Amino acid sequence: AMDPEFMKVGIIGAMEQEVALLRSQMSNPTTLQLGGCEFYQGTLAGKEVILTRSGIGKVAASVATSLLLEKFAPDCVINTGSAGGFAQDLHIGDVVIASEMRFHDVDVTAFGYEMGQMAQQPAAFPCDETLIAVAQDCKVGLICTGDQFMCKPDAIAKARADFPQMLAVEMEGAAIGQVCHMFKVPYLVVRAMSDIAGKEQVESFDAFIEVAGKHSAEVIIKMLGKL
Amino acid sequence: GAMDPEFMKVGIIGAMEQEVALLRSQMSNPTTLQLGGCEFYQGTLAGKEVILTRSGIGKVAASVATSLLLEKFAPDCVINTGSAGGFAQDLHIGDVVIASEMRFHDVDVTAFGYEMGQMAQQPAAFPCDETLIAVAQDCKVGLICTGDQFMCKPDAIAKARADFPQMLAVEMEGAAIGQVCHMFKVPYLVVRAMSDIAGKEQVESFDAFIEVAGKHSAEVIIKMLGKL
Ligand SMILES: Nc1ncnc2[nH]cnc12
Ligand SMILES: Nc1ncnc2[nH]cnc12
Repeated sequence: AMDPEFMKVGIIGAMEQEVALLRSQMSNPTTLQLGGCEFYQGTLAGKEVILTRSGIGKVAASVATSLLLEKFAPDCVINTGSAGGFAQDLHIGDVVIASEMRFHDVDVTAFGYEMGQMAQQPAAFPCDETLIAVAQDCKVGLICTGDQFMCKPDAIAKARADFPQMLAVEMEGAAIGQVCHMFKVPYLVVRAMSDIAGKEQVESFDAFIEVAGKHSAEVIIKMLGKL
Repeated sequence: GAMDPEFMKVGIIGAMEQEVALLRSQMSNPTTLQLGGCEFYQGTLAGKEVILTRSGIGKVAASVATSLLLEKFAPDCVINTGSAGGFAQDLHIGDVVIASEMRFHDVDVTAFGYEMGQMAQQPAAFPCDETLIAVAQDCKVGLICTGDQFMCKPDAIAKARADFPQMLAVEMEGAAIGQVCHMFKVPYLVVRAMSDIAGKEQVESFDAFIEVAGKHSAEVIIKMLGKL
């Protein structure tokens, strides 16, 4: 047709809680174990998908995404899961759609790069604008990524001062974005909040990870019907 | 030695041109593969079958490069070469450090009871292969830490020193390479040479001595290849 179509869809979640619902909706998925990650291929809500369980953190997400792209060559990558909320009117359970991802813990500013900009990379990784529109159809703005669980006052304050427009944080989104940039593949990050900055985040996370992961995944399921 | 395991196909990774140029020039008619924003050079080097890898800078690029290296070329080990910043007392520009183990200095999930530097679902440290370490020694030994920051401000250096009193040097890819090798279960080693020293005009130092650092590290690797 002449429609913006993504025929093979990659989906990636860090933890079992972020991928279990998706996997359970798949028609007789095939499972591959590779590089410490898991890949499940099959059909889901009508679409051809590769669902990936990456593990937590930038390194794990990067090997997951790079294996996904090299071995399966999807047409786009959608990352789903939970995040920590920073924007004022954000609550537990709220969804944020990323317009772009940045790293909040990257600092090579001694060499002229922007805060959060890794050498040889762009400062930010914009999400595909079609994927954003589809997600909206089913808050939009900046999410930042770092290899730390944000819950101490000073760390939260530094991150707010560095990125005043940051809406939420997590531990994989910008890595996935970077790898997709390195491979030139469209992507999107969708997160639901499992905790809010300054508000008992450890206990919150443990209590809300399951339902936040489901909530995010349900947006993705809705998306798959319109793609 | 006779009792040591063998490594028939050797993977070598450097972040920057300055860290792989010399090694590449000593390869015999290398094939080149461009993929995922990385480059792979396949051929013979100092008598060994090798895949030399130019990864790009930082944890994410190193991770991509190492994933692809391993899944596409399946080498029997991985050796990381390049520059680092010195922390230990008696390090000077150009000095070589062999990693006995890698840790991340910027990873912090301690709120969940993990050690400082330990990523969730990962060990706290990634020990380098017992055979490779000894081969490098035959050609300081200790902890090198990795983070996605160029380390040169006083507060940053002091904190890293506080979290890791045993850290000899810092750089930006080694423990990522180690984690990926751990995930694939493949032997690895990190060798680095100092391009700058903590607190001493590090931006200028790095700019001036990245090439000599890349060189000294690469020379060790060439010698290692001679003994594998
Ligand atoms: N507070 C937080 N920091 C980092 N990653 C998170 N994922 C969910 N909540 C998070
Ligand atoms: N000071 C430094 N910090 C991080 N990586 C480095 N590589 C070389 N020097 C470095």
